[PDB]
Amino acid sequence: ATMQCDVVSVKESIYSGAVTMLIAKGAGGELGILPGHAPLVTLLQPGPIRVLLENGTEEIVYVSGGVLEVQPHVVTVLADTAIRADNLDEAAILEARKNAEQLLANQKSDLDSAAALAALAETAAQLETIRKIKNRAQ
Amino acid sequence: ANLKEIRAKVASIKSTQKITRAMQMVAASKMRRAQERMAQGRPYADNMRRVIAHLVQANPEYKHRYMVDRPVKRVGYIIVSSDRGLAGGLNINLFK
Amino acid sequence: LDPLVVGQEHYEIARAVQNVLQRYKELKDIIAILGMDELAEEDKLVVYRARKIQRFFSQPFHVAEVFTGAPGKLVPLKETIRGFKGLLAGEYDHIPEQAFYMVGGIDEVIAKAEKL
Repeated sequence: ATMQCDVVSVKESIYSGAVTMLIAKGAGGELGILPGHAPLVTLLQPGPIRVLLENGTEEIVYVSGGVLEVQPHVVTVLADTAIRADNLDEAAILEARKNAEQLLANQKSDLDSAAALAALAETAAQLETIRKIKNRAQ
Repeated sequence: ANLKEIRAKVASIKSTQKITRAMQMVAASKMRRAQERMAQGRPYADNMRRVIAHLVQANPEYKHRYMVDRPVKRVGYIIVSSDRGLAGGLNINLFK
Repeated sequence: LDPLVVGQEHYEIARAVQNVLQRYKELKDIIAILGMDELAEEDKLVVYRARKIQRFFSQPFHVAEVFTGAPGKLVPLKETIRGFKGLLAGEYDHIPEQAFYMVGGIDEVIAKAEKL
């Protein structure tokens, strides 16, 4: 059969589903994983991971650091940093979202100060000359 | 008197009001996005505490420097604040 | 009101307190729009100083007892100037504002604050 595999990072998960084969680079031994396997834990090399479904296809995820826990029915990786990817060449892709969120971080200021600080600055600016001439009879 | 300037001041204030309304709506969207963002971090810590507990219950023979407590001489403190203000007095009461 | 008449010290203190009140008066509008916390710390000091000054100006009078009942105060100028120098020295920036209201001298302010 197959068994649940959960590719989770601190920010979020990456992949989930029930699978029957896995390839992983442990701190020590390289490991192949199959459902029902004896429970095990170990540290993982910062390399790519291959996981094989029963549909004749095998996924790839590129991981940098992290730990692997396995149970005979659930397996997961706590990813230091992982990306659904074939190779570190896909680093050209993670920076895309990185700079996207960077641009958003620029945008939040580019609006916040520009909108709030400015308009609110002109608001109370010249009001005094009005409040002083309220009861003017001439 | 210069009444037209007064009317202009009124119009500027109206515009500022609409801009504040936009501020509020954008803040609401950001609130919902971040509120979503919180929940995604659960399973990591959940499973990881689970396995750490499994470890310590499997190995109570020793402890970790982060598991131990000796008398305190000095402390370190970590505070998180915005890059820009205007968001209530969260920094204020935090500092207090 | 020149230092050549009231004495240099008196003129200096008067100028200083006047400038503080002036500053606060300009500042007063912004807090109507923004929170007072959005101001610099010195600004908050200024606000509190001026407000307590205002409180201190309230002087009971021996005619006003008909309205309320309390006796008046004939404060000698020396006590006034000493109290204001100490206030603008900030020696009392830990005192509730109400300790300054409708009181006599600075000593009475301290007595009130302790009675608080």
